[PDB]
Amino acid sequence: QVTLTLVCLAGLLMLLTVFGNVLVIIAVFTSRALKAPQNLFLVSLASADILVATLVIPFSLANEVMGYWYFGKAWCEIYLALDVLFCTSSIVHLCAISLDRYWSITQAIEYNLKRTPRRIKAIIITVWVISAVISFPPLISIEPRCEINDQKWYVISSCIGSFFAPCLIMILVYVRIYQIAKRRGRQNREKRFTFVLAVVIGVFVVCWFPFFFTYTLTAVGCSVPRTLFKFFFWFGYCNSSLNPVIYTIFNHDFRRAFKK
Amino acid sequence: LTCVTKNTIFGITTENCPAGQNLCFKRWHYVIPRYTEITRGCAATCPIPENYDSIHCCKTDKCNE
Repeated sequence: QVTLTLVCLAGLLMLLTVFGNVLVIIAVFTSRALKAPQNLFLVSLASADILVATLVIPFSLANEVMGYWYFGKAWCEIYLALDVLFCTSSIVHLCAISLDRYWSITQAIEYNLKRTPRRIKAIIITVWVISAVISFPPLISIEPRCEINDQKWYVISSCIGSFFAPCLIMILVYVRIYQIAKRRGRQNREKRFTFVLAVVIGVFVVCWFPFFFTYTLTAVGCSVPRTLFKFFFWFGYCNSSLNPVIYTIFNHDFRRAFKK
Repeated sequence: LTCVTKNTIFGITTENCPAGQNLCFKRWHYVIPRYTEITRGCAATCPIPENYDSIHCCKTDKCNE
C-alpha cells in the first residue's frame, strides 16, 4: 500500500508540474502584457526546463518503488547526466536573468535601442550551453543498479558548479543592484517582474538548499538519515511544481491569462 | 585488521580494531541514484546484508580500501 501511495503522490506531482508549466508557457506566448515584453522569454524557458524535468521524476520514482535499476547502464548514465543538467540549467537561468538585469541597469547611461529579442535569445542559447558544459565533463571524467563511480570528488564539483557558485554570483549581482538603486507613486511592470523573480529565487534557494547542503556533508564525511535525505532530494522536484504557483499568485495578469 | 575506516575528502584514515573482530567489511547501502553510502569497518567474520545491499567481506589486511 505504501508503493501505491508513493506512486500516486509522485504522479500528482508530475501532473501539477506539467499543467502549471504548460499554462505558464501558453500565457507567456499569448496575451499582450506577456507576449509583447521580451523578458518573459526567460520565464517561458524556465517553465519549459521544469516541464521537461518530468522525464527524471518518474525514473527516480521507479527506482524507489522497485529498489533496483531497470533501464540499463547507458540509460543510467544518460539519466544521471540529464538529471544534473536540469537543476543546473534552472539555477544558471536564474543567474543569467539576474546578470541581464544588472547589465541593463548599468547600460541605460550609454543609451540602447530595441534590440532586446536578439540579446534575450543569445542569453537563452548561452545559458543552456553553459549548463551542459559545466555538468557533462565532470560526469564523463568520472544484479543491476544505477550507480556513481565516485572518488568523493564528483560530489564537491557538482555542488559547487550547480548550487554554491551561482548562489554567490547572484548574491553579488543583487548586492550591486541594490547599491546602484540606493545611489539613484505606483508600481511598474519591471518592478513586478523583478519582485516575482526575487520570490522565485528565494523559493528555489530554500527548496534546493537542504539537499545540496547534506550532499556536501556526505562528501565531507558526515552520515545522513536516509528518509530525511530522500525527502530533501524530492523536495526540489516539489519546487519544480511550486514555481508556477509563485507566478500565478504574485502577478495578476498571469492569473488573468490562466483563467482565460 | 589495520584497514580503512574513514575514506572521504580531507584524508583517508586506516586503523586497526580489537581482537575478535579482525576481518574487514565494506557495506554499500544505496540511498538514491546519486548517493551510494559506504560503511567500512571490522567484524568477526562479516555481517549480514539486510535490505539486499552489497557488502564485500575481507579476511586479509587492507582489503576494503
